[PDB]
Amino acid sequence: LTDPNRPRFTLQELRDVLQERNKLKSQLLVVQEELQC
Amino acid sequence: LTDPNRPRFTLQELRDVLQERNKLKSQLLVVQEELQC
Amino acid sequence: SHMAKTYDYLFKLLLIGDSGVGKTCVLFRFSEDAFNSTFISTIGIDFKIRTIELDGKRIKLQIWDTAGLERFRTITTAYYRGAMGIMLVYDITNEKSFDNIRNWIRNIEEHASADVEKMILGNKCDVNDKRQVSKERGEKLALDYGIKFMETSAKANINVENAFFTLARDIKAKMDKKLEGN
Amino acid sequence: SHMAKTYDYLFKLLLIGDSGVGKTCVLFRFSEDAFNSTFISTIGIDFKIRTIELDGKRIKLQIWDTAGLERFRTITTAYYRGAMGIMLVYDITNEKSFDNIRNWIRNIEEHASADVEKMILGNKCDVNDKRQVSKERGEKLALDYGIKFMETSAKANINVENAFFTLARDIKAKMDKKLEGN
Ligand SMILES: Nc1nc2c(ncn2[C@@H]2O[C@H](COP(=O)(O)OP(=O)(O)OP(=O)(O)O)[C@@H](O)[C@H]2O)c(=O)[nH]1
Ligand SMILES: Nc1nc2c(ncn2[C@@H]2O[C@H](COP(=O)(O)OP(=O)(O)OP(=O)(O)O)[C@@H](O)[C@H]2O)c(=O)[nH]1
Ligand SMILES: [Mg+2]
Ligand SMILES: [Mg+2]
Repeated sequence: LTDPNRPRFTLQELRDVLQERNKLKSQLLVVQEELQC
Repeated sequence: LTDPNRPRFTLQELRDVLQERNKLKSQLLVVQEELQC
Repeated sequence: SHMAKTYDYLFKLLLIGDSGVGKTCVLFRFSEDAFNSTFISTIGIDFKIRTIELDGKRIKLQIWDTAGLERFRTITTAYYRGAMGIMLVYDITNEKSFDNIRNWIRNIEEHASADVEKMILGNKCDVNDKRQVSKERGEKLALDYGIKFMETSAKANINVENAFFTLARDIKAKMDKKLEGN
Repeated sequence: SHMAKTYDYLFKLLLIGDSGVGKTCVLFRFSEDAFNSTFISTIGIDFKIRTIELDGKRIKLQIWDTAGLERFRTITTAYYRGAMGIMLVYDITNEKSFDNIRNWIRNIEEHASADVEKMILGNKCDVNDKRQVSKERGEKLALDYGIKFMETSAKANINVENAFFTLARDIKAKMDKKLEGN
């Protein structure tokens, strides 16, 4: 249990951060497109 | 092992997605501030 | 923010198939025109966006790239219901990844819309010396399922453009005949 | 992108202490002026940004909010080296979260800059009926360590503004005397 590949975090934990990562990337691409000024 | 709180993902897996989440949020706040036009 | 959109269509696409067949590399070739040889397996799901033109209309492609590894199955499942086209990717140098296509098909049948557009990609078709899946056999599989097939290479950049435009064109054509007939 | 910056200083702050003491809620009160009663424990780390004015200069505050739970310790560790000020937060209704402050202090001493600015927050100071840690005892702890202390409430909005500005003002004052003396 000194092993780097020990499973440690839950489905809920990873899926939450992923969903936020998607939401942020989506919002960033929108405000980047909003720059044709 | 039908348990929702079973540990499943590695440190590497979670920390990678978190670091990307931070990078995206950071970039989004920058391009949002870039909008004083 | 409710602002005027800069596309006329929005196509939600999904890449599925075993870990390591090259789903991410195929998408990064389509969206950045680059190829990295180092393996960075996909943690759960990611996406890329590209807007293309078809029949003079702006087609936004929101392309969802799933993890092939078993531990991400519940995570990737959530992304089937909304897809409009799906790339089923195998690795021509790996027979298992091709045998598993018919499991991926059953997965679609369980989770996606009944009428989703499907295509088979036999990827890494630049590695002739290690080929395990003949081109003829990929063709008969896809014929057995009445869906289109092609051999791709993200590295040599073979059929990547053609795969997405073809799938995009087939979604659009079926959608237009639905919209017109309503 | 190399563009002119809109701040004169950049202060990297860190909130640490046990899970559930209210670190996130204190930051969301500082950065959004809101309070949600439902518990959403922090997965690893998050951050918020607020720019304040001190002595007529623009101070960007990049405030890193760590998870208190043990399984995130390696993840939160990476964020100690860069911090310039650190909020050590306990819960006035929970004696353990206050006993654990001296472990959090030893954690700082192991991982942060030798001269990092530290402050103690006794949070939830709006829940008098459940208080376990007298105000006098939080004060003597912080006096024992020669650092500033205050009782905060993210819910009743008590001392949240004052905590960050004070820490910001103390970082700035020490930095200015360094920059001037160089
Ligand atoms: N020679 C060659 N190698 C490829 C090609 N496509 C992918 N690869 C290599 O195969 C490995 C796997 O490719 P990925 O795109 O990361 O695989 P994947 O399907 O996204 O895998 P998961 O995210 O784990 O499901 C990588 O090291 C690639 O460099 C290709 O067309 N030709
Ligand atoms: N009454 C009262 N409740 C508070 C206060 N601050 C936080 N809470 C409640 O306490 C619970 C824990 O607060 P969080 O801010 O999520 O705790 P945390 O320190 O960030 O916990 P971790 O992210 O797990 O380390 C939440 O349900 C809050 O609503 C406060 O000042 N007063
Ligand atoms: Mg991948
Ligand atoms: Mg928190």
